Amino acid sequence: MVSKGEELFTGVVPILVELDGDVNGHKFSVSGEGEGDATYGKLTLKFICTTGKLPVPWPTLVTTFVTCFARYPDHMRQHDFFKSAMPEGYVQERTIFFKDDGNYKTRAEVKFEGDTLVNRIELKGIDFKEDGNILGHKLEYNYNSHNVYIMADKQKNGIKANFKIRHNIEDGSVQLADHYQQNTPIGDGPVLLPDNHYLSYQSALSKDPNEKRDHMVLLEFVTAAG
Repeated sequence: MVSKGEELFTGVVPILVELDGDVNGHKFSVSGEGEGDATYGKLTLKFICTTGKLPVPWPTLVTTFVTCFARYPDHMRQHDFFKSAMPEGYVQERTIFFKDDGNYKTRAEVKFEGDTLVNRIELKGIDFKEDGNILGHKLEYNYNSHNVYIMADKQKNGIKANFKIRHNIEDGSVQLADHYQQNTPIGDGPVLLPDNHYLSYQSALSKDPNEKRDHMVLLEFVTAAG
């Protein structure tokens, strides 16, 4: 049998992303739009900084900017927490520790508003170096592929993960961003709590040649594996 959650993702779904951020008192907002195709694990999104210049590097926001679009193959269908929480949705919380620099704390509500999948995010960053790799914009506009290990958090009726992103610094070095994550349902209904597994990510960053606002184009694929 196919569940309500699963059924919401059988075709291409429009996505809206909204982020309000404050990093060391530098306030900013980002909107994003695009589409998700969970059958392929495919996200196509374009983000605009609506407040002017983004005060942090675009790559540092990629993980923050809808795991319900992951491709869970049929044999893993009983392990897809993210879709099982829909349409009421889930809250994704992270702390992202930038090594030798500050940290982001993020809280995102991921839920349907009609036929649109919304990712609504608040991001708070503190303890950054005003001349470091983040506030000083010293990170390259590129991205690595990663596997992220997902575990059930049965007590919390959700999932957790921790993983490392390694941003490339312009001098050839690496800026580590250590991610700690917890997701919990918004509603009171049943969800699927998964066996341990991983999600395989690839992300490609580009620019729209006709866009004069500060922006990022993201093509990302997310696939579950045992």
